[PDB]
Amino acid sequence: PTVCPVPLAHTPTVTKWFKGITLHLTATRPTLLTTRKLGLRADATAEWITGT
Amino acid sequence: FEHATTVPNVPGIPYKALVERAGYAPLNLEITVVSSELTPSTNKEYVTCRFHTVIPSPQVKCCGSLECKASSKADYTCRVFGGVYPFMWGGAQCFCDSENTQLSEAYVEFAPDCTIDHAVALKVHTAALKVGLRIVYGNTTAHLDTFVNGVTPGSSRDLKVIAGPISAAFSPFDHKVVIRKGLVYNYDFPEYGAMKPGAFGDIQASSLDATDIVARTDIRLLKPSVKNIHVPYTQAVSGYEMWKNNSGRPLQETAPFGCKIEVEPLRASNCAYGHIPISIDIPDAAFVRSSESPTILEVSCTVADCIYSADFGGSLTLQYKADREGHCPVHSHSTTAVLKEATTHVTAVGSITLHFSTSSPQANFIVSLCGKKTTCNAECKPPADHIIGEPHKVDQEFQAAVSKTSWNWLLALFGGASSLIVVGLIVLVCSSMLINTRR
Amino acid sequence: FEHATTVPNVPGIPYKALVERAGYAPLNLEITVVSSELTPSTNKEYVTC
Repeated sequence: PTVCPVPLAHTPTVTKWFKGITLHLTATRPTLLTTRKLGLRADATAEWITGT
Repeated sequence: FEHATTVPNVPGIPYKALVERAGYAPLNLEITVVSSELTPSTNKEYVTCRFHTVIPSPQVKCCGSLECKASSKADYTCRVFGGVYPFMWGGAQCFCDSENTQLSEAYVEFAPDCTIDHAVALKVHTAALKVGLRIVYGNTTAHLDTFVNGVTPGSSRDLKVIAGPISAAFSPFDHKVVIRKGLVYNYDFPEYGAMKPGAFGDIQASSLDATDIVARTDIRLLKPSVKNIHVPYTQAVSGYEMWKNNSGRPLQETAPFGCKIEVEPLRASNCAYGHIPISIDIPDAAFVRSSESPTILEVSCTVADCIYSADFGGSLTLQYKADREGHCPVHSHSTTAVLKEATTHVTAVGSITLHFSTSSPQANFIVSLCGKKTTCNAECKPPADHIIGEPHKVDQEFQAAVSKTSWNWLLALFGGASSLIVVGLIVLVCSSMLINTRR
Repeated sequence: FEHATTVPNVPGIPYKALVERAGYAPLNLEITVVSSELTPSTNKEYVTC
């Protein structure tokens, strides 16, 4: 084992609205986005995103 | 003195309470769940990884016969074939064109790189929740680690506390768990001994170095066809790789209640759910009797602009007239409002400005200063923002969650019908009595 | 903290407002249109003399 360097994606742009958010995302290569609720139901969603 | 309360199991959010001993002055008690650790008890059923299909060099009984022995290797497979007449490099290996049997032997072992690339299978049992807790009373702060079960007490050198049980037990881990390079998955792995080829746990062992490896990889040996020497075999793909491709996201990204999964040992830290009943024996030494503490004479409340949100978006002022300079503890006696400051310097006469956060549309709550209670009445507007990076510090109830305008309208509308039915009943009664009297 | 106002388009006359965040003291906002230019989309058709 050792330490490997990995890139950091462009910071998302978050737009708020009543009980919700909109993340504008830019990633030239496939970047993983994983969201989950902190309640009884996780409602976990995972997606590899490319482009903008 | 012993005090019982119910703290909300949410890390980082303070919970404030007031203990009101009859003889002594009221005292503050603030409580913060610094960290939690929901850890289960686990046993290692087996470990699995890529299998190295090792094929011993074939032997030929050059002009005789062979019989397959019964070894105890993992997925051992041995077969005997008839005359082959094999070639190595010199055009011949035997002298009998027929009755030149060959023995094809093959089995599996652990790959050389499984010491890092392997998955451990575990079963979980009832999980005990442990809490690191910071509690302050008056002047004294205390850190203590305790078990939330209702029997095991935590202690800090003068202060005894007992916590739990949790209101609703919960465990993010299913019965069967798989650990892979620290990643946690809830996979129903096959039981030990029940190998199936082409799926997870096709090769199993008690440990990496264990020699009693058992596997079922569907390896089969075929007749050698080409003239040159070799042992052909077809085998199902490694089920470890199949699970790796279709593993899915780990439990670190799917556990509910915002619980942070961790390994070595398996645990779930900072897991917010339920309420912890806590009974605490706060010492009487810290208590200060009312005869020495400043008991204020008359206090009044004037509320400024307020807003119901997670952040401290409410402000108010207490205009107080007291008799001595001291350190009164200020508190709120409502479940839908929480203050920022705990102990405030009180003068003979003056005013103190304080902050608070509420969940109700209105601030209709009682504030206490050195025991004296005053009802603050306000009207909080909806929050201007939409999202915060902070948690809501107060639960939203049903009673104190609707404005007095809506409450007044609803009560008027319902009382209209109630008044109507009662006036109808008395009208019927009076008509009957009038009929009876004038009959 | 986003505050929305309807400032009269009058140069030289300040417009004053008070922003009142709930948990914070009010703040004064003076908004003064120092200059304002309206330019149309122009294209030369020809010249003459």
